[PDB]
Amino acid sequence: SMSVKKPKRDDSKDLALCSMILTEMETHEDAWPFLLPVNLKLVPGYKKVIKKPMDFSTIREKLSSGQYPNLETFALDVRLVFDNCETFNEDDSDIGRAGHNMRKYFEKKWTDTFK
Repeated sequence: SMSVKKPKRDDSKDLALCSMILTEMETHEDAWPFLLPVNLKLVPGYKKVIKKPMDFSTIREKLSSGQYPNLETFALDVRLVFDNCETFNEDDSDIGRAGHNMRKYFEKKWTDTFK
């Protein structure tokens, strides 16, 4: 509260570390469905159904331009990518499997780097 603060957690490396994680996600072999924004002209249903599209290139641009205020807003956008993928894709599809694999991969790196 006013004039009463928990001890300062060092966040000075968060930007670099989120960039490293994102690089690892970009280079994963199962990243291909997620590298670029879904083409809203060419994929029926996407525009109406997925209210907040997100992809790794869009996260990279936000990261590089100071549009994440803290490491939690970064994780929210990464998870949005996978939540969108589960909304639109069957679990038993190449893309559906890719999204589960990538979510697992991300959540481990996240825990190991920050928790």
